[PDB]
Amino acid sequence: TNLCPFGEVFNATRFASVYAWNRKRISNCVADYSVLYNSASFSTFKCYGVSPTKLNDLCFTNVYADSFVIRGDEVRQIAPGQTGKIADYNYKLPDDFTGCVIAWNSNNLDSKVGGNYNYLYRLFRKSNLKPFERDISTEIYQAGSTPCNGVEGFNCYFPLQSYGFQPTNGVGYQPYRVVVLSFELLHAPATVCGPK
Amino acid sequence: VQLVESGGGLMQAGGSLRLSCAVSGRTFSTAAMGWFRQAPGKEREFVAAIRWSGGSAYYADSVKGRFTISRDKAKNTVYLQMNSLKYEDTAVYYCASYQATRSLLSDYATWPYDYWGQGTQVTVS
Amino acid sequence: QVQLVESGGGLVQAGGSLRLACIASGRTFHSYVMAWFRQAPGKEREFVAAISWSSTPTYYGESVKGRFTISRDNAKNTVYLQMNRLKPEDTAVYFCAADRGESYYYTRPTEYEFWGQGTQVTVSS
Ligand SMILES: *[C@@H]1O[C@H](CO)[C@@H](O)[C@H](O)[C@H]1NC(C)=O
Repeated sequence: TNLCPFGEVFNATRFASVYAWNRKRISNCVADYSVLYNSASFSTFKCYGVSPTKLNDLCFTNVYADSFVIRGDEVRQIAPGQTGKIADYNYKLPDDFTGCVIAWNSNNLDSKVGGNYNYLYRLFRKSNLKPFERDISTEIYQAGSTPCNGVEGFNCYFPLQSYGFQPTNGVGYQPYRVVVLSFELLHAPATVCGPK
Repeated sequence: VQLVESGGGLMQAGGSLRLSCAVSGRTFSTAAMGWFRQAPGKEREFVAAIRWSGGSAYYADSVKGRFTISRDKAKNTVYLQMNSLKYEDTAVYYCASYQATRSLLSDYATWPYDYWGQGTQVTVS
Repeated sequence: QVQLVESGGGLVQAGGSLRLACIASGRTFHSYVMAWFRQAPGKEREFVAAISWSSTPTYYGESVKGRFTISRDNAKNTVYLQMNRLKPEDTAVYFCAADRGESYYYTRPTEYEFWGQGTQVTVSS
């Protein structure tokens, strides 16, 4: 049948900010993972609950492709059982995740001479995200006892901040494009199968 | 982005003046606009910053309680309401666009701006 | 903060056998892909073997396929490397590594978060 549109996810011209991470539902298609196997220059390509050697042999009810930009030092947070600013406040994988996480250095696309400030992350939140929770609110964060009433000041902060992607950045501060493939297996008919 | 200031001119000490700055081009809603000033023989001085979304303001100690920065999202305009003007306030007033979203509004007092206008002359007597 | 401790290293005659063991601290062992790397005198770390959560698949470096066997005992938090028909070129420090993920790029050291300090193997002619 027709191939899952991994092309539209991995090769998108524009990627989301991690706080406003993008989800594409994939279903009713053949997932030929050879487009990912034939790439040598991903910085990371790991699967959880399933061997990457089995992807072309398995069937799922749906696949979800989540995509966003973070910085180099944070790529390790896109894994089960991780904590930090991204896993806590921006994008949380469950501990029982079944799927794959791919990232690559995008410094040639996502940095610019005077700095690219287009990509944001959430710096502050009252509590940690649940797995696959998305928070796009811009409510002023109350860091103290005195309420803010939507006015910034002492202990009253805007919750989002720009990554500063300058081409002179160290690898830890360079931009990485991330795709997370979640493999959903419900008590329902499979609509995504590998070519076997 | 392109910035064009107007409203400048000659004012009595104690008086009231409103500067305008018309913004055209790709601004970020989470980011900020600022006013800075330069008197002759002196270095650039930060005056005020405002976050485009939310409208929270941050002021230099020298203008706090006297000047107010505001913006109209409809008209893509930032205002500086200059009340209780002093001799000291004489300078070229410049509008600035910051592309960077900073969590701490006070950051805009020192964070390099990306775009600035030609400016408008303000003289106090 | 999982610790890995390698053992079974030592001196062995060429043609001989050696069994390495690596024990992980904690009760997480079942959730880890386990791997062996080695660093031969004055060379970079080289991939030796890896084993998936369920014991399949197993992976081997070109140099050791047919001679080495990787296995795991989840009840003992232990991964084993059975080394047969040892050559002088197998002289190296053998490092245990673990990760929650199974990498498509299973030979890359950067795909494994957790590392032991290594066990010395010397094969004498
Ligand atoms: C993305 O485009 C490249 C061409 O630059 C192509 O080789 C690759 O297979 C595409 N990736 C996916 C996942 O379709």
